Amino acid sequence: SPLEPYHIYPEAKSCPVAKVGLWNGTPAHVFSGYEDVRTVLQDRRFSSDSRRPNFTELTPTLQSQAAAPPFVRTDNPDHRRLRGTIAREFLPKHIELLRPAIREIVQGVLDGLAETAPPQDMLEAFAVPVASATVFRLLGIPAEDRALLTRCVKGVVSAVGSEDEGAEVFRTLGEYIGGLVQDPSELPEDSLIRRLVTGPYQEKQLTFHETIGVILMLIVGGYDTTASTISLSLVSYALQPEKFSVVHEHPERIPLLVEELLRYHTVSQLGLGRIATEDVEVGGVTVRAGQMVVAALPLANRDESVFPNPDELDFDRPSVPHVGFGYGPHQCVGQALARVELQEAIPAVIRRLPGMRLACALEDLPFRHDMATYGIHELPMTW
Ligand code: HEM
Ligand SMILES: CN1C(=O)[C@](O)(Cc2ccccc2)N(C)C(=O)[C@@H]1Cc1c[nH]c2cccc([N+](=O)[O-])c12
Repeated sequence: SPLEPYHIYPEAKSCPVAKVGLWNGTPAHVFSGYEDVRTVLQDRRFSSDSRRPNFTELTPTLQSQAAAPPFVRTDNPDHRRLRGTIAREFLPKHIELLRPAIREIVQGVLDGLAETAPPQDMLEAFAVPVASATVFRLLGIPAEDRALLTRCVKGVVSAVGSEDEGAEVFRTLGEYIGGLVQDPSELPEDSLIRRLVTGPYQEKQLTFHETIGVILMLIVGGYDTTASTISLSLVSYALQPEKFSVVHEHPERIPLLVEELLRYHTVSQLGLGRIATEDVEVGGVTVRAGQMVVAALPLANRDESVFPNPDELDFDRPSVPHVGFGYGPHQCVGQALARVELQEAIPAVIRRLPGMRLACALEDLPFRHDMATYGIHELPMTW
């Protein structure tokens, strides 16, 4: 069943706190309860510092960066400092100002397809163009460089690439970003990368390589999950288009509809790894100092004690906040941007192409079982 997340940590079907083996055999406790997952993610005893002995990334590719990771794998003081360099960019009030530009990106992509015959791969023809243009323009990345970055991101997010293969993709990506930090003069004045490089970095608030790290995370984080969420949401539309009547009849409920999609399609499918810094009791288990845990976001998001009939996509749910963007100090810095993109893209394409249906059988879609984040590798649609 590809629209349910239960195949990832099958041990969790039996225990809300399940002992499992990670990619390299390292033991971990997987927490699948909503309240437990929030507890873990907000507790200072569960570290994100990949420099700690035994810290295990959930893929080998990411393991390659554990000795010098970007800020997602730090605790304070570095975490606060490094996130602080770009935090202001991502405040909802600032991101809201980009809504008109985002709406025009969406419109332009749809206009581009207006005379194109189906079937179309809506990942490559819609979701990726929207999401990648949105972030790459925010960042200031030259149009000519975007294909390379796209290839690098795929490598970074692979759950099948080896640790050595991962090290190589990160080198390529890091060398590219480094060139921009050294010489940002061709980048637009109104760009996040130029502001970072001529602001905090010029003011010596973080190093050259830390600057690379911050930019790297925004490229890796900045469109792939958004594009995948758009795509999965279009699978949901194709299967049950009547549920999306909200888009037409009650447009004020679109933000809520987007939240339910983020709950249902928790694309951070492996959950979030943490390491205990001391012995900690949570959810009736004692996690020992130096041992790994996983906060299983997709499962927390289908905890029936919080979300009744959790396997149903239901846009009339009582509103409870999901944990699709994580929780606590690392909670997705990009979440406001993702939300604006989803709110603008999904309704627009449904309005333009309300007859959208899968062009192939659901079982023939290539789901992203081989990536750190879920979605589909291609989404053939007809109308
Ligand atoms: C639907 C879209 C997205 C999902 C589901 C998503 C999910 C996540 C999650 C679960 C985390 C927390 C990781 C942890 O605690 O270890 C995170 C962190 C992050 N997200 Fe996102 N994200 C999305 C969109 C974006 C976008 C659009 C950007 C940037 C433009 C971005 C940038 C980041 C960054 C930099 C972090 C690191 C934050 C930190 O460690 O303090 N994300 N995201
Ligand atoms: C790949 N990825 C993910 O897609 C993500 O699902 C979402 C995300 C993306 C970017 C930033 C934050 C969150 N989550 C939850 C992740 O933890 C890792 C990030 C990561 C983890 N360890 C890393 C080491 C080096 C570089 C990166 N990187 O982001 O470039 C990482």
